This record gives sequence, C-alpha cells and structure tokens, in this order.
Amino acid sequence: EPNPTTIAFQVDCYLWHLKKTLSMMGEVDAPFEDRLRREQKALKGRSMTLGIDIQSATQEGYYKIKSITEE
Amino acid sequence: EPNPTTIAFQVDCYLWHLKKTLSMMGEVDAPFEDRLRREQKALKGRSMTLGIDIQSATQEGYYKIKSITEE
Repeated sequence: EPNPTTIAFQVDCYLWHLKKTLSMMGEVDAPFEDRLRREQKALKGRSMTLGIDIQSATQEGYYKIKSITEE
Repeated sequence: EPNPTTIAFQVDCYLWHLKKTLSMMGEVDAPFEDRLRREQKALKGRSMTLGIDIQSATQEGYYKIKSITEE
C-alpha cells in the first residue's frame, strides 16, 4: 500500500497535469505558467529522488482525486 | 467572461481545496502539508488583491476542472 510521500507525489503529478492542461488551452495567466514551470522542475526532481515514474504517478493521482471527488 | 487571472485563481483555490481535503484525511506527508499551509496564506493574499471571495472562486474552479476532466 502507498505511503503518504508516495500519495503526495501522485497527487502533485496529477494536479500538475490538470494545470498544464489548462495552460495548453490558453486559459491561465503568465504567473500561473511561471509557477507551473518551476513546479515541473521540482516534480521531475522528486521523481528521481523517489524513483517513481511521472506517467505512472499521474495516473495513480487521477485515481486518488477521483476517489475523493465521487465520494 | 473571466480573464485568465481570474481563472487561474479559481483553479488554484479548487486544487488547494482538494489538497487540504487529502491532508484532513491524513493521507499526505509533512512537506506536502508545509506546502499546503504556505499556499493557504498565498491564496488568502490573492483573494484580497483580486477582490474575489475564496468560497465562490473554489466553486468556479470546481466547474472549470470538471469541464476539463469529463472532456
């Protein structure tokens, strides 16, 4: 079962994915996108430190958020 | 229609609500919670600066995210 560091990573990856999605739609401002770029580097770093692939973590994060939002 | 700054705020508020929800459930680690507290203060600040109420913005953010995730 996933530890809270792992769950925190999964959730962070998924939420970054949503924010990136909004950016690609042109829906958000420049400071939002700045934050998104810095966060991208931090998340890549954490991926390396934790040894967890971002794709996998993003999918898992999707499920975690799903579980708290259909509940 | 809301400009990209307003949308960025709405979305940030909603996503913070999700992260706080996870923290309240005891599911995330302490650095995630540190980030969460820092973010809570930043978002109160942006609420004052933009003159936008946090509850309403959180509601709007919910709708924006919903729209891109059932898409």
